[PDB]
Amino acid sequence: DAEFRHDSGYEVHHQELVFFAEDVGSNK
Repeated sequence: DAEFRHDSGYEVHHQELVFFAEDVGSNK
């Protein structure tokens, strides 16, 4: 996401945290 599903159209908190988890590794 650029900026429309982060701070301009929420992020659901179902997918954003997934890629974020994958960013960390698997959110530890």
